[PDB]
Amino acid sequence: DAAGIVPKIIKSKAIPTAIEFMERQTILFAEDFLGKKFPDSSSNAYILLTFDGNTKEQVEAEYETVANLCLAEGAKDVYIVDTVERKDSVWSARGAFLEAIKASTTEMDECDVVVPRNRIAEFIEFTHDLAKEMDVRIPSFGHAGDGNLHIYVCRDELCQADWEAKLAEAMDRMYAKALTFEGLVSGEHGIGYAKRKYLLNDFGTEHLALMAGIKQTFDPKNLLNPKKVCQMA
Amino acid sequence: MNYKKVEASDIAAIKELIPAERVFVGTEIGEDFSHDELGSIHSYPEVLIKVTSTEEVSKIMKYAYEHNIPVVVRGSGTGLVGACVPLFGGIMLETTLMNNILELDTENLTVTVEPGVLLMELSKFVEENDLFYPPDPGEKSATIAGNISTNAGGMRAVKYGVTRDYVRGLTVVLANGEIIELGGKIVKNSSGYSLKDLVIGSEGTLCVITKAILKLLPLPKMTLSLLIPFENISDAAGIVPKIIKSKAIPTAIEFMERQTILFAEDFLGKKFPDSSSNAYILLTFDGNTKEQVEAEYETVANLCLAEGAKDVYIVDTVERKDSVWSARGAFLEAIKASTTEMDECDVVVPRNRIAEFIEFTHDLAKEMDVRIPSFGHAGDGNLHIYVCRDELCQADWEAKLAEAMDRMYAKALTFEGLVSGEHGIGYAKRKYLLNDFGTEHLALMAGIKQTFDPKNLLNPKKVCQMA
Amino acid sequence: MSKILVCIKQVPGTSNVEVDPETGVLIRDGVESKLNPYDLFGLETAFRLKEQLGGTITTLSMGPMQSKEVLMESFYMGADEGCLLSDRKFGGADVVATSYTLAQGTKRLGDFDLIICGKQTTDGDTAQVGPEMAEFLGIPHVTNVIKILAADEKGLTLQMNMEESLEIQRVPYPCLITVDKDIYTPRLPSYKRKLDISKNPEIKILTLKDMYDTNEKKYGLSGSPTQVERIFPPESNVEKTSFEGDGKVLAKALLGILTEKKYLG
Amino acid sequence: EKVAIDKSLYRGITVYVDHIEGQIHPVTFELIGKARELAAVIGHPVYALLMGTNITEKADELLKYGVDKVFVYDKPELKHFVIEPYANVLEDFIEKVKPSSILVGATNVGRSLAPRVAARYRTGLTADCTILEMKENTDLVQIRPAFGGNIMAQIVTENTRPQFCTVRYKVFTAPERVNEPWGDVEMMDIEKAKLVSAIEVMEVIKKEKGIDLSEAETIVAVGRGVKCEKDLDMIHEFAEKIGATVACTRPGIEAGWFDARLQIGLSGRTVKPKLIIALGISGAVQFAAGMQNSEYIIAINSDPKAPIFNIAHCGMVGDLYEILPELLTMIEGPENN
Ligand SMILES: Cc1cc2nc3c(=O)[nH]c(=O)nc-3n(C[C@H](O)[C@H](O)[C@H](O)COP(=O)(O)OP(=O)(O)OC[C@H]3O[C@@H](n4cnc5c(N)ncnc54)[C@H](O)[C@@H]3O)c2cc1C
Ligand SMILES: Cc1cc2nc3c(=O)[nH]c(=O)nc-3n(C[C@H](O)[C@H](O)[C@H](O)COP(=O)(O)OP(=O)(O)OC[C@H]3O[C@@H](n4cnc5c(N)ncnc54)[C@H](O)[C@@H]3O)c2cc1C
Ligand SMILES: Cc1cc2nc3c(=O)[nH]c(=O)nc-3n(C[C@H](O)[C@H](O)[C@H](O)COP(=O)(O)OP(=O)(O)OC[C@H]3O[C@@H](n4cnc5c(N)ncnc54)[C@H](O)[C@@H]3O)c2cc1C
Ligand SMILES: [Fe+3]
Repeated sequence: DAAGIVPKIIKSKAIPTAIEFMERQTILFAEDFLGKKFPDSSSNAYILLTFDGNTKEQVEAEYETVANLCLAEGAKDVYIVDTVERKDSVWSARGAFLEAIKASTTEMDECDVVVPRNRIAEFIEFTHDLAKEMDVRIPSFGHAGDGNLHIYVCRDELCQADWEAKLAEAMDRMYAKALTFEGLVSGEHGIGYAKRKYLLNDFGTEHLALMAGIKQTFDPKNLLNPKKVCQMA
Repeated sequence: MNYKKVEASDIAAIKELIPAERVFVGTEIGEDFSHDELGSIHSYPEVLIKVTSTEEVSKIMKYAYEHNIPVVVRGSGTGLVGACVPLFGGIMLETTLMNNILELDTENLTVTVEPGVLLMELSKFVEENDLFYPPDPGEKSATIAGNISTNAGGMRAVKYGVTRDYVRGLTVVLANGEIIELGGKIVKNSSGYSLKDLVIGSEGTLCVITKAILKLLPLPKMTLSLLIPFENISDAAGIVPKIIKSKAIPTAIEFMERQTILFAEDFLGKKFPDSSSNAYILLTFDGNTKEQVEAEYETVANLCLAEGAKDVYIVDTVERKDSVWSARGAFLEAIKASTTEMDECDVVVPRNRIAEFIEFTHDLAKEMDVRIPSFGHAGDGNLHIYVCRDELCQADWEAKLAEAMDRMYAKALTFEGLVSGEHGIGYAKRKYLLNDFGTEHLALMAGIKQTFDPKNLLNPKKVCQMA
Repeated sequence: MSKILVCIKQVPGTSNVEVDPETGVLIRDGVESKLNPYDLFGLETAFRLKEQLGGTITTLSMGPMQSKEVLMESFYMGADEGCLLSDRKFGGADVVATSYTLAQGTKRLGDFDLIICGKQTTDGDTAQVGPEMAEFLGIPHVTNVIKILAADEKGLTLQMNMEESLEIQRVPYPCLITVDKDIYTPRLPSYKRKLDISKNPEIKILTLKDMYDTNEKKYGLSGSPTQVERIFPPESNVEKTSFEGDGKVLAKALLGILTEKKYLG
Repeated sequence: EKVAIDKSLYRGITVYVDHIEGQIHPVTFELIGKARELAAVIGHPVYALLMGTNITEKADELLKYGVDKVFVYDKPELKHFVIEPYANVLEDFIEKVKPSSILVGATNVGRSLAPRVAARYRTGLTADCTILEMKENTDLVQIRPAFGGNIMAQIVTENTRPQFCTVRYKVFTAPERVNEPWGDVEMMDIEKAKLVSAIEVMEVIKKEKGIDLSEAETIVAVGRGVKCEKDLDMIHEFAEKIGATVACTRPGIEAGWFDARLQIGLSGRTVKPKLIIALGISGAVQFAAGMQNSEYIIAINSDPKAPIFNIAHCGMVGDLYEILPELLTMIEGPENN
């Protein structure tokens, strides 16, 4: 229900500055890290919007358009976050999602797949079925307005041989599912050295031969950052 | 170099891949396929093929790569720089039969189009569904993949941008026949090199676009225009940084001087609503309610009256909008009707250097005794400049056109601008790209075309090729 | 010359209109009402005469209190003063009752050397309020003026067009004129004039109590000889017909169509 | 309640004869055939009002269409149309004969004279009607387009007489001429004080300018199917038979045959005429975008697979070089044999 309201929000011509989804299990990490409760966690999923403008009446026409639209489409409530102290009570929780996940685990490895926006909810529900099956913790959040999902696989208390077997299986199945959803490997962070194999699975060998021939044009002696992105994929 | 002429055995092998009613050879080509709207160069292809599918394009590119035949893709033949003209006369792929709009995704706000959907019928289709395709080139009969290949921009680029900002994905066919999908219905992209952004602006020299996914916006309901007279073009161009910094961003910002308006009055037969001034700024605001449009234009109109505008005229009615915008929309045809022939320059400059370049063309017109009318978009720096032949003889016109074009492209080089901002390089503007960018800059462009097309078959001697 | 009256009307902002099959009332999309474009040529004709003769320009309108917006809109184009004719007893009027209350409001506002009505409205399209208004005033009138050749301080030299001729007339003051489409290009409403006070004028409203004939049998629906019985969309049909067989087999079919549409060719 | 009138006092249907110094407009003969149809429903006669200076010999031309009485006012001050002698005579005609209905044309004279006399009697008047239906209790039912033609309106005038109505040209048909004419002319008179006028006419100049394409309602458009420039003389004589403005495609501009203001399309004029005749034009998307909103499109093209036939209301497949000079001989045939 949270990911489905985003096409109706944008088509109402009141474009938010930020559209964030956060589930309850990710919020419970930030409550233990910051030491402060979230202002309302009586629900399982949340949409955190942001509107900007130049006058108070222009922002008021923007947010009352979406708040009337959300309440008519199955939202439990709409909470107004208007003051500096209220914004710092909600956005310091969102700003500490990454540090709260790191504080709760021994080590982690991450994933920043972008999917089509109508496939956000199917991918988030897929990581819940994958975490329940592989018995690993997979907390996730992301930006509901563009399809980028920040997904973290935690090692918790796994032994070193069992962690590299479960990390490889959880990462391979999530990058193959985003391939089936017609998304890409990375939408923010890039390919670099770590995601070279998943770029060779998504794009063909003819697609990566065009990338390698372009680096041969700019850098024929192969000196500028070798074996990265489109190299030894 | 090494180009095989199309013989009768190549006609039979092509007609096995394509139905013979979409293959044209020899006298059934037509004079319209030998040129585009540049008009200087004329060159017939040997085969004209009207393709209908991606797999039909890939079978032709597999044949031409095997048999070493050059290929030029053509849309509506609308571009102004000679980019779709087959100088070596091989295969001409023609895409106006692929005019199907494949899918309208209302969840992702995307539309999937075939190459050959016209801009007039795409923008009509999405606005029936309360959606909006923001790039507006001046000719609406252009192919969408022709707008992608030329990076075609227009009036709304000050607020919305150009065709590059709205291409989400492409299905391209390389010169050897390989089919490549480039983007998708995603919004964020950081996976590898942006090969999609190389195809945008490549003018058919790298690959053949066979599908496009375009980003759409929700359609604004209201629209209001403002007409602001000024004393000269220096006062008119100088108000544009103050307008944008007042956070009331106009949809279109157009400057027009009085000399260009006098052409449109003679062409249309109707006078302009107020031509007691020498320069004008024609704004446009859009929005969803009448009250937030009224807050937008009254911000700029209270602003513009404080820095030396003679007046601010409200253009709020469909009859008043047609009285002002049909004059601006007929600037190009009024200049064509006043001369024997002309040539077009579309330099983009920095936005603070618009007024010095327009005043430079006035000093150049008096010095060379040619008529140089000009207009353009004051919100982005693109100037549409025309050197009119009038009554010069053919020897004196070619010497005066070459001098007036060389001094205007050298002055835009000094102003740290580029050769073209809208129309592209093609065949006509190749030597000015070699003057602006160095030989090392064009060796990078020629080495990229060698990567996509090592046999040099997809559109030879265009953009970077032999600059 | 000097005193000039301009009759302007507020119309629907667009004429794209369809009726509900059993409401009987117009399916108007919205109410972003405007001044009609045919009266912009009547306002612009007064502005060229004021720049030549130096008098004043009065605008006159008949309708509700919402029609005060087109009186303020004519002020931004350069009108000097305005007058609304808002009353509940004036509504439901046809041409005969509209041109009577416009002529009664003219006699209340004093004498004018020239009354400039537009060619037609965009909702009624009857194009006959102007000639009926000059009958109640008793002044001469000239319709369909495309050109003003002379603008003497006693009278005008006009160019009235027909379908195929150009009549040139010399009409003296006081008189009514009806200009048609594209006599001049109308000037745009200035925002600098909008910021004067709100505008200097202050519209003077008139009711049935202010008229010199204060009897409601001649105004509104009571003084209307006509009335609408029903309004319905026009029945139009597109028929694609083909004709083959060359020679004069097609030429008899083309002459059979051109004579059925009365072109006689 | 409302006071009633006796409609038995007002009988007869008068057609005001429109003319320019004797030469009768063709809208008069179409109204005679409509008045003879409408007055046969009620049994009333059909009258004709005649105003001019030297036109009393043009009166029995009205008698050859079935008009019962031709009232002729033939004073010397009625040469050009000035409103005060014309409205005083038409008011004098109503005071004597008392017709029940007066049908005038939708010409600029009839759209000016009829409201001046309808306001003088405070009677109803409907504008540029297309359908006229007579009720047997002597009530004319006038159907007219409004809102620029977007709706039609049914108007009735139940109390006041004579009910005026202006009728649009070339909607009704002229009747066949009678072999024997019946009826009479009636020479009428009026005092000279009613025929003075403040307006005085300088001159009546013929329109000698070529109309712009966006104002034209009939257009003959030529294309690349016309081979040489001297073939346009066969087309220019055809377009003046129907009164059409000659336009062209962009190949016509590149050959220099026409002015650039005569080009139809996106690079030229967007037109909406009542009738467009495309001669040798394939319906390309740049030409067809400027003329697709025409109300009637006739296309003459040799190729039956041309895209002009997808929008043409009448698609004729054949060569124009054999049709149009043979049709121009069919123009002199039924007209002058
Ligand atoms: C009156 C007029 C006004 C104009 N106004 C503007 C304007 O405001 N802004 C502006 O930017 N441009 C303008 N243009 C020119 C503009 O470039 C063209 O209108 C359009 O971009 C070219 O599209 P086309 O379909 O006409 O292409 P073509 O000329 O047929 O093709 C242009 C280029 O695209 C290539 N191409 C076409 N289709 C494909 C494909 N499927 N795959 C690969 N390459 C392909 C061709 O090979 C050639 O390189 C104007 C032109 C005219 C005549
Ligand atoms: C669908 C429809 C059909 C109608 N048919 C008829 C009909 O057949 N006969 C009839 O007598 N009435 C008819 N009416 C009534 C009448 O036309 C209008 O209701 C109203 O009187 C407006 O006049 P107009 O549009 O005819 O003005 P027009 O005669 O079309 O306009 C002429 C000029 O008069 C001036 N003017 C007109 N109205 C006003 C006004 N209210 N205030 C100020 N200036 C004004 C303007 O300068 C205008 O340009 C009809 C109304 C409707 C809605
Ligand atoms: C950017 C751009 C803008 C353009 N804008 C415009 C514009 O605004 N307006 C415009 O008109 N064009 C415009 N064009 C040109 C447009 O392509 C033309 O419509 C087209 O190319 C030529 O039109 P045509 O039908 O006259 O020529 P053709 O298509 O060559 O005409 C030949 C047709 O006539 C038929 N024919 C031939 N001989 C005969 C005969 N004897 N009898 C009967 N039929 C015959 C043939 O069967 C065929 O259908 C534009 C082009 C471009 C590139
Ligand atoms: Fe431009």
